[PDB]
Amino acid sequence: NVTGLFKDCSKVITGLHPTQAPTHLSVDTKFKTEGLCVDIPGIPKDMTYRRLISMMGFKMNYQVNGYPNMFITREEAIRHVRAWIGFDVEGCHATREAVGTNLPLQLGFSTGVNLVAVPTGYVDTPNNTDFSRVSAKPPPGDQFKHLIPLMYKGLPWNVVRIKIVQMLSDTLKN
Amino acid sequence: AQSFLNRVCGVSAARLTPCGTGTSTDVVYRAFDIYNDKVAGFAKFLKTNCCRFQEKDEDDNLIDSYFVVKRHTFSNYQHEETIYNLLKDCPAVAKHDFFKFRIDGDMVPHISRQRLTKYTMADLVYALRH
Amino acid sequence: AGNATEVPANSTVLSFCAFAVDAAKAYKDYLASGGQPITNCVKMLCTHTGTGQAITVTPEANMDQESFGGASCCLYCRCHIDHPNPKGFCDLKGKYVQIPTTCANDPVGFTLKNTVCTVCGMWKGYGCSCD
Amino acid sequence: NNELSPVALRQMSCAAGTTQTACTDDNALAYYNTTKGGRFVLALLSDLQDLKWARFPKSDGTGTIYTELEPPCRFVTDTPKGPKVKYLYFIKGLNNLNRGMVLGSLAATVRLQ
Ligand SMILES: [Zn+2]
Ligand SMILES: [Zn+2]
Repeated sequence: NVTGLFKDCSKVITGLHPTQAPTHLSVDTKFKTEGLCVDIPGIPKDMTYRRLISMMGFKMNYQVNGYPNMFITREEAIRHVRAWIGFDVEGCHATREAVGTNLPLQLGFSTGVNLVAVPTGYVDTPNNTDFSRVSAKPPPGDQFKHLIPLMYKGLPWNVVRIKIVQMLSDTLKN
Repeated sequence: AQSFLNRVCGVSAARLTPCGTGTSTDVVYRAFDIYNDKVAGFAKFLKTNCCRFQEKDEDDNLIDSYFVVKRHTFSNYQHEETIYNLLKDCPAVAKHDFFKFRIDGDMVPHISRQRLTKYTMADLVYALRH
Repeated sequence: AGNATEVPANSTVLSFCAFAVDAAKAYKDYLASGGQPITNCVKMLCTHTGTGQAITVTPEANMDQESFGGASCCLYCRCHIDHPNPKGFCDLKGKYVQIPTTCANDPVGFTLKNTVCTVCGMWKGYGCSCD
Repeated sequence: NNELSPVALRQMSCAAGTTQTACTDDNALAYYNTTKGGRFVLALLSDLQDLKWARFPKSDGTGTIYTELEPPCRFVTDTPKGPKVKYLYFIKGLNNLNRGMVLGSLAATVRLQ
């Protein structure tokens, strides 16, 4: 069983020289001979690969008291009004270089707001990940034709989070 | 102008000579086989979404080969791309080349079909049946 | 599309290191927070001959220890998260890591708690002539 | 320069199975075109490993058709819990035209792996 969590998103299928893959699955079948990996001087390592990576399949529910478990159960969210505010986002997938990832484009809440933003994502790089901006298109569904004029006019993340936390800091500050 | 004309001579046989106009398209009277949803037939339209370059020859004689560069939608630019990128093998495919170029402040895409032929099988079959 | 990657069984684990901003003390509290380890580190193979320097281009190992990969040994990069590295990523991405037999259960806490000594190039204490 | 066909091919659910009698009344997904001759049927979509026959009431509901199926085409759709295997049977001896327009409408509807 494999994950869409951290599932690679670019179409390139050439496995990583496992010195550039942080998991025992992202190694090409050139190193796995009877469940073990053997160093190969027959080919040097690679430095040319820029792939976005999926960010799904989380299911966050550790168990400690040093953090309070963010998700509140049935009552602990019914009891506490003067906090209810919506949360929903619309997304899309990339075109040429890659596809298979979900990324936000417009964010709506209870406040009569719908924020625009250009898509960006964690591209994998031989040193770490970079936070790169990639071509975007909505899903091919025709009911997403309303989503056409949103990809070429969005916003990056910094200004967006400033404005969002500030919508917070004047609407929910009360 | 030339940097363009240069920049679409890509890497090969830089002997070009735009029998077009400048950096504008062309107007050709060509006999298509067409069938959208509304029109249909085997008929001779006036087509114009193309810039057309006649590749010349050493000794600077003309020579039957062409670079036909078309300009259309970004989205469609991608489709054509990913397709071409799937299929750049079976030799019956004219070797395309994509790029993005600027006209004014406009980053217009461009596809460059390389070494074709002034006519097409259409003009043959048509102007032999009719 | 792309290529599969993580085990769903350690999803929760990486989840705690995906959304964390103090992820180091976080994941050490996780190693000590009712769980079993990140059961996916690349398992290398060598003749176990050479010095003890793990950070090596081609496995440079001892008879006791055992080698995993170089990259698959930093959770800061194992989770694609941001780094507090000054400029601006993690070093061990590209080499190998030969950990001595005891502490070689998980190399994340190893790479974060220990760090190579400039004198013998080994992990500080496993072993060293450092006075 | 010559676009093919903007579509209108509907999709229903009905009956298919492995033999003439094995066809349970609800397990298959018909893709079809109601032409001059009733809801004229084109292709089958399923999740089962194999279905070599299908059964559908007529134009007015006289009898049940005994339309066999193709060695199904293999592919995987996506459902919120990962990939999901699916097969695309065709009604045998169906030329390239309707195979093509069916693939068109279908791959349009369902995004694969
Ligand atoms: Zn790191
Ligand atoms: Zn030392």
